[PDB]
Amino acid sequence: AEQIMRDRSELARKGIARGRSVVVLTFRDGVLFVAENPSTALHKVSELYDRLGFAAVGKYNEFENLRRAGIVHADMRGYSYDRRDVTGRSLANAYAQTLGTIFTEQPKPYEVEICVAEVGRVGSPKAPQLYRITYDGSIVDEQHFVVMGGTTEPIATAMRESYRADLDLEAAVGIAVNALRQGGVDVASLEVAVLDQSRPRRAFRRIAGTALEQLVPAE
Amino acid sequence: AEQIMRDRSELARKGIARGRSVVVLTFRDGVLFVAENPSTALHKVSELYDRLGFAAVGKYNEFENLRRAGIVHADMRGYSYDRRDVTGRSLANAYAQTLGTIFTEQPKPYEVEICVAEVGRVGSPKAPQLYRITYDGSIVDEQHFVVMGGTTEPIATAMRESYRADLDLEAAVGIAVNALRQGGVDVASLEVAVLDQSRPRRAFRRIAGTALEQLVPAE
Amino acid sequence: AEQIMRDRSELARKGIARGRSVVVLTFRDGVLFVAENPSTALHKVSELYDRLGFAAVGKYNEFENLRRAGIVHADMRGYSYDRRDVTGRSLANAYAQTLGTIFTEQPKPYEVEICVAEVGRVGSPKAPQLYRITYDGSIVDEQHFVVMGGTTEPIATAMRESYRADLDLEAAVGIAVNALRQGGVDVASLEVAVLDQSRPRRAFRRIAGTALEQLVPAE
Amino acid sequence: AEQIMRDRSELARKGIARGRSVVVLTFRDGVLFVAENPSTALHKVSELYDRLGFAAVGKYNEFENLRRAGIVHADMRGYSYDRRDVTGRSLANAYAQTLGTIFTEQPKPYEVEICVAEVGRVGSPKAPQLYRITYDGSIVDEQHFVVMGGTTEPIATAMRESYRADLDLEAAVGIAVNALRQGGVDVASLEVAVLDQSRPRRAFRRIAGTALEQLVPAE
Amino acid sequence: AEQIMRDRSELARKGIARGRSVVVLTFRDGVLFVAENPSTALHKVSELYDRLGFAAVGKYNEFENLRRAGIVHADMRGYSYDRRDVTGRSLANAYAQTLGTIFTEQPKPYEVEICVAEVGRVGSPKAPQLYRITYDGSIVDEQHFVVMGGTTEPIATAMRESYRADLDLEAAVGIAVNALRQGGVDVASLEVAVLDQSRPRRAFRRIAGTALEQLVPAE
Amino acid sequence: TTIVALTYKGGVLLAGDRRATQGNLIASRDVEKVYVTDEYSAAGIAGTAGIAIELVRLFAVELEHYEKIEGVPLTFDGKANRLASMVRGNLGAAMQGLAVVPLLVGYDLDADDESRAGRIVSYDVVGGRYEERAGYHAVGSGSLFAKSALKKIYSPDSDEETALRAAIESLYDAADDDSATGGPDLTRGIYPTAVTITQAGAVHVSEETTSELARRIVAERTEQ
Amino acid sequence: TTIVALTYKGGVLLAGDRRATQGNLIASRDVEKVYVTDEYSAAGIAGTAGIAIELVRLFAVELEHYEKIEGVPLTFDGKANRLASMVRGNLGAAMQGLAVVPLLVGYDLDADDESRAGRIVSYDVVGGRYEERAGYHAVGSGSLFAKSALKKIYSPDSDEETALRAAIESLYDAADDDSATGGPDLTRGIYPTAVTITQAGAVHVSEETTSELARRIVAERTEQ
Amino acid sequence: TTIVALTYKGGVLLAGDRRATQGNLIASRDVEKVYVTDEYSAAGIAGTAGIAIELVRLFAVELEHYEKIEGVPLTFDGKANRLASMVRGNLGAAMQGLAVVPLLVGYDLDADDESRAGRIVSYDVVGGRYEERAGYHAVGSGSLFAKSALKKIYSPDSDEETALRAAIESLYDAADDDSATGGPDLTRGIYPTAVTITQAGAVHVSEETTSELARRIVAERTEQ
Amino acid sequence: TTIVALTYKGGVLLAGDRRATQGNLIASRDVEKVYVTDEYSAAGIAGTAGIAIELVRLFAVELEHYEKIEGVPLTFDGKANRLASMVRGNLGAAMQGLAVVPLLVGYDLDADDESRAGRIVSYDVVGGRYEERAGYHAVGSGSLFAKSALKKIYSPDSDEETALRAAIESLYDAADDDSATGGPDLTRGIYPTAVTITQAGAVHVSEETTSELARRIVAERTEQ
Repeated sequence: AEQIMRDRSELARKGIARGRSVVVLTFRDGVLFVAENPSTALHKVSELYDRLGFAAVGKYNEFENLRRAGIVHADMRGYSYDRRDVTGRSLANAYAQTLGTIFTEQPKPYEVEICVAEVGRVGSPKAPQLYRITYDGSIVDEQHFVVMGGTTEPIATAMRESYRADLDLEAAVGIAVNALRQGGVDVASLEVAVLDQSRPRRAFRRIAGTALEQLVPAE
Repeated sequence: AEQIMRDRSELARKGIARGRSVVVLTFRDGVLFVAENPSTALHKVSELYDRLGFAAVGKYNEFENLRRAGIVHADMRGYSYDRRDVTGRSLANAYAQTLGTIFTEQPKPYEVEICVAEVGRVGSPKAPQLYRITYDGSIVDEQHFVVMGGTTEPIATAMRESYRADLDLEAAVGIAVNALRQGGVDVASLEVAVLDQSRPRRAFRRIAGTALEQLVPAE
Repeated sequence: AEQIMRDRSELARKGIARGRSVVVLTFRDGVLFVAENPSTALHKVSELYDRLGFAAVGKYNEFENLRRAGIVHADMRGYSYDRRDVTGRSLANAYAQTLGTIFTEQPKPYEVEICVAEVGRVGSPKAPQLYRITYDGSIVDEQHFVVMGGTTEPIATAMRESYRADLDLEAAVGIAVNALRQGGVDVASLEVAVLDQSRPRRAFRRIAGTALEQLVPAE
Repeated sequence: AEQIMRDRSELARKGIARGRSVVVLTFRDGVLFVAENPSTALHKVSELYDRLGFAAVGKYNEFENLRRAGIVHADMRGYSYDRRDVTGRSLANAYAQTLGTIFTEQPKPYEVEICVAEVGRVGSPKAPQLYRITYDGSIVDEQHFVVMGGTTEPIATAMRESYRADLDLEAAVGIAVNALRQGGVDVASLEVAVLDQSRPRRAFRRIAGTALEQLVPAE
Repeated sequence: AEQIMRDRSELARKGIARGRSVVVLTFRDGVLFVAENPSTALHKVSELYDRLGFAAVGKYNEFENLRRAGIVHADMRGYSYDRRDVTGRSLANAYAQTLGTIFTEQPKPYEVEICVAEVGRVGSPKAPQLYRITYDGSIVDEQHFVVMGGTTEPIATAMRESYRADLDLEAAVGIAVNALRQGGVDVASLEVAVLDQSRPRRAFRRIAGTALEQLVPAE
Repeated sequence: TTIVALTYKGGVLLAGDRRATQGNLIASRDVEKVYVTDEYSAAGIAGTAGIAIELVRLFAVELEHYEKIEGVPLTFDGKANRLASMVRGNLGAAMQGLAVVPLLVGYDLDADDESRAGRIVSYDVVGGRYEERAGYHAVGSGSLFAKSALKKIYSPDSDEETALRAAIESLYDAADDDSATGGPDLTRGIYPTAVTITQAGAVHVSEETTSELARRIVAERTEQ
Repeated sequence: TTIVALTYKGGVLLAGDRRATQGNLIASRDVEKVYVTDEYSAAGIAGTAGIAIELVRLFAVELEHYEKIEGVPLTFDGKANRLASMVRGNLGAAMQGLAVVPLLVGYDLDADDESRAGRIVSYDVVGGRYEERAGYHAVGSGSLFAKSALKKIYSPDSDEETALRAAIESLYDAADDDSATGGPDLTRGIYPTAVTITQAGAVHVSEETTSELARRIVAERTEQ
Repeated sequence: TTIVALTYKGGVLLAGDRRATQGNLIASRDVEKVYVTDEYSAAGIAGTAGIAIELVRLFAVELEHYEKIEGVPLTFDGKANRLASMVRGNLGAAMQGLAVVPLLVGYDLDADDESRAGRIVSYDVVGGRYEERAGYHAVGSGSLFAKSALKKIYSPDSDEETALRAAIESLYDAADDDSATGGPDLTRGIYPTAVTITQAGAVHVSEETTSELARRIVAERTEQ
Repeated sequence: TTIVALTYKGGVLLAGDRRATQGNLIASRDVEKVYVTDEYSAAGIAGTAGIAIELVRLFAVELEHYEKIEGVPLTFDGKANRLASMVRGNLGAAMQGLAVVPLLVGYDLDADDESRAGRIVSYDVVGGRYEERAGYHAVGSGSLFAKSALKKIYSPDSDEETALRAAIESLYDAADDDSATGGPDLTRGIYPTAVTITQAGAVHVSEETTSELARRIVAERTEQ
């Protein structure tokens, strides 16, 4: 009985530790997403709503599924009420509820870990917020950074030490890229995007090659 | 057969003893909620209805689920009849029924413990009431205080000794904060709120930092 | 196969023997309910219909559930026909049917034991009737008294010896209170009520503190 | 596979052998029912229809259930056609079908044994008929007598020897009462009734105390 | 997997071999049914349709069920089209389909064996046909005789040797009765009927005592 | 159609005519409109015979089914509530022209005054039920006339013989003014039917008693 | 259409005409309207032939199905109740113009008086069933005339030969006043059909007997 | 019909007439239109008696069921909201002519001013509920007249005796101008019924008090 | 009915009359048509009182339920969209004559210009919602007159006292030309009700202030 959940938990943990990593952090302009991903067709980072961003690690088909559900959920709430009533906390709670049910009722738990990032409105002085939801429905709020996928401990501590508030875009990218190197590679072959608070409505924006070139520090 | 429920019970008990604690008590103004919670985004204490309060320990996604159900249940009964027909006993019985069914039919019991607090109407001289519902559908009524989460025994006895009727707000907070220290930390980093009977309709109110500052005694 | 029901039966029996006791008996005015219960908010004795009373032992959430079903069942039959067509035998048979099905189909049997008491109509010279339904759907009719919960044998024999017809209210209470002491405490901290046949319609009535004071004999 | 039904069969057989007995026989006036039953509130014998009688042994809640179904079935057929189209054989076949299905599909077989008795119409010279249906759907027709419940062998042989056609009511009762004594008590504390063919429509009739007094022979 | 069907098959085979036997054969007038059955209320042989007959062995409640289904099936087809479109082969195939599904999906296979007999139309010179369907959905067509129930081998060989075409009614009965004696009793206490082709529409006819008397040879 | 119900010392009774018409045409001369519904109750029905006769038949079955299942018969009020439920279940048909309305009588075993245990309950097309307590009541096309006759010839707490006579007379007056009711047919020997219910139960009045009562009223009227 | 039912010493009979019309136009000259429904019963039908003929056919099947399943045939009353159920199940169609009404007869094996075991049951469009017991009855457009003729020429407890003659005569009178019934066609040799039921069962009257009876009535009438 | 509700010092009361009409014809002389719905509340109903009486009966059951399940009775407002729900659930029938409208009164245990705990709530056909607070109110065909009479003879905070008299008088004025209401019948001794609710609960006014009050109003009017 | 909404410096307000009519007959003199729906919003309703009052009640519950579940109140626009959804859900009833139309006002906490955070939103019977932004608006049978009065006496960005006066005056003009609205009743001391919403929230205007404002308008008009 208690052993069932024991095993289910291990299957998920191992599957996630077997995959690559992702780093999400708070800086001067809003939120930065730095994920290890060799592909440019299949993503691990995505826009959720006006001021919400999504990032995940684990089994693709499973978090891609949760990514879509999130977009559906956000678009719908915005329509039933007002776009501004769509909150990051609301989506985070929904993912927690969903993953929790899957971990208990489904044939196999989802080998996934998810992060929801929210930035304030154009004017608002509100500091960005991050939420992390795990395969068993656990959820925590982080106000500085989140690390998930593969062997996190080394990458986490690195970040824990190289993190500073109000970081420059170039600095923030460096902080993440170097922390990613403390794991185990790590060239301009990764997925990057930001939740730019300066933007009027849709804050999500991806950072392409040429622009990424001048941000990723050499080793 | 009898072993199944044996194991199911242990899974829940351990999961709860593994989490933090919460103290709910009766005092001069009504009811006080003191819960150990580092987060200010995710809560463990909440308003239920006009004169009802909610507090829980255990797995978040699961009691957050029961919290919402409770609000739905209360709002609905108030609408079908009158707001004043919504009672704390009624909700407690509903939680008992629900948790009992989950403990018997669901794949995994809910690793949760819940407390429902009710204060009398503005004028009424009626003494506040507390109910505690456990993961297996057990329910007990307490008229002084309730302790749940983590290792309770030491915190309970502490309360059992430092409890007095008609306590001042500052005193009541101290009683709880010190009792919480008998477990195992415990700074102005916890969730606090009250069910203020003096209020006209909605008696639930949270106590923020600055105000909490001048209530939590030093060690 | 035969072992399944063997275990299921033990789980229920033990759970009931682990709880407190209740004594139901026939006397001069109708029926008396004396149940060991420290709480005044959560009951184990209740009115069913005009001339019907309910008492149970075991797991609360489970018999409270059966208590409500009984009220629903009685009110409905009275409405479809006439109040006077609602009989104690009819409800007893329903409980037997229900508990029997739960014991065979549900994931866990109900750790409950139930007693239905019926008193005659205002004029009628008919002697009160008692029914007892157990967790496996067994049902027996008793015309003098019923004992259930905890270790019954000692309490039963005590009653078996101290029982007499046409007992006075004060006498009947003594008979029960003393028989309850033969188990294992037992102060004016228990649930008491009666099915007063002298009453026009609703015969059920609870006996509060002050009135109970002058009925419960000292040790 | 074949062992499953093996065990299921034993559970039922033992449960029935553990209970009391019943004797049903054919005599001068029609059919006589003599069942061991200390209660006068809960029956094991009952009217089915105009010329049909019912008797069962085993678990009460289960055969009481089959008793009601039988009444429903009989009343319905009589209404859809004519009362005279309701036959004993038709009900017997229905019970066989039902018990057979329960023994194969239900979680637990019914610990029951049933007897359906039919007497001819007022004028008709047709000899009464008896049917016996067991827990596994077996069914046999008996034209003299049927014995079921507890240890039958000794009671059967006794009957087998003391049975004679065209028996007087008083004689028939004796035959049954004495045969019941060959088991293992057996005073005027048992359930008795007859299917009196002389009656116009409803042939079923119970035999109360005073009348039973002068029929049950002393030992 | 392959062992499941192995056991299921044995349960059925043994149950059938444990019962009595039946012999169905082709003769001068059409088809003859000779079944070992002490009862005159419960049958094992029955009319199906105008020119179709039914005979079975095994568990009564189960083949009686299949007997009714067959009648329903035949009557319905005759109505949807024409009575003459109802064929023995059609019913046989249906029984095969049905028994096959039960043997694979039901909790317990049907301990049954069935025979469908068809005789030609009044004028037609067509020779009668017999079909045998077993518990696992197997089906074979026999043009001379069929033996089922109990220990068949000895009865079969007996028939195999004493069978001759164009047998007289009295001869055919003897052939069957003697063959039945080669098993293991066998007096004028058995169920007999025929499918008389000379008849206009309904060819099925039972042979009562007096008439059977002068057909069953002595030993 | 006309069905009348009368209360008397012993208990209650029901009597009804035998005619059935399809417009102006006479369709039946021997319709049975009064049925014993159980040991202590009976019911008469007016309206679409198709539905009415089988409805009262189902009612009887339902009452006996209750008793066999519970081991105890229903209260009189309980029997009335059940009939109401059945009438209510026919509202649909009634709104399409197939309406039926029963008149229920019974000897209330749970009645205090044993000389007044006789009861009369009338119904609505919507299922409503009403205690009469006026001594008598009637239903059907001729009910208006029967009630006005009874208002003059009825005697409270009379004996059975007297009540039976007043009943057949009220039915006679009904057939006298309503062609849809139809009086005694001395030509074929067909007369209204009746049922009496008392401490001893519900009994069918013999056709010899109905015949006698009919001949009498006819003679009293023929005598100018 | 006209279908008549007559009771006599031995048992009962049914006889019906052969015409079918679509408005004023004649659509059929050989319709079979009387069917043996089982060993001891028969039924005639009036109304939408489409529905009627297959309905009586299903009825027959249902009766035989009951017997094969239960091993015992239904009571006559049981057979009548079943027909009622089928008529009731056609109420929908009837309300749209596709109505059908049967007439049921049978030799009641469970009857006391074996000389009066013959029974006649008529039906409603709503499913009602009614015992006739007047000796005869009729259904269809010409039933009015047939019944009025029978009221004069019918003899209770007569023999089969007499009953058969009165039946064909009543049908003759029906075709004489109702163009929708149609009498004997001596031109094509087509006559009403009939079924007689007695202790021995239900039998189809030979067309030689019907022919003979028709020729006779025609001759009696032709003789002014 | 006319049902009136009056507020007074102690508590509140309800009084209603006894008539039932089917068009112009009088169908009943003893209808009970006021029912005690629980310890501290009562309700009167106007409209299709079939539905109304059983609806108020179900209401009573529902209130007691709530108390037995929750161990606490409902708030007065809660009771009113429940009645509204039941009225709302009858909108369908109301749109087909089977409308019913109740008038609810009660002694509010949760009321501040214990001398003004008496309350009156009127309803809509759509389920709306309305606080009256004018001292009185009425429903039914005669309500118009009863209210206009009360507007002149009603005294706020009067005693029970005074309130009861004004109530029967307003009902008298109603029967005087509305043939569908019907006043005191000194001939059969049948008078309006009433219920009073106070700190002590809801009580049925004795028919001796109603009789007395009726005789009085009649006398005051007879005296020109 | 007439409900008016006005914008002013501090925030917004709502005021409504107290009358209810059933045709020409006056059915109520104290109807409450303006409700505080939450801390910073209020709504007035015109149409079938049965449905309207409970609808605005449900709206209030829904807004508070959202806040307790999400821990954050809805945007003003979000509150408006929800009301629209409820109006849309009543289209069915509206098409049968039971229509209701609300008028929503609120102090937009997310508004830039804090002196112009007051908003007015009107609705359709189909659920449409519309930003008013003209300073005022009205709904109900008398709205036409109230708006034309306001078009002359309304002053943008006035203070609360001024806005409240213009509101009661427009309602006065409405009752002056629309018998279905009903003005101040100095006889019973019953006046229009109002709610004001500002940075501090939604407050119920005291009946002493409404009384005062009413007396004033009456005096200004009485003074020819």
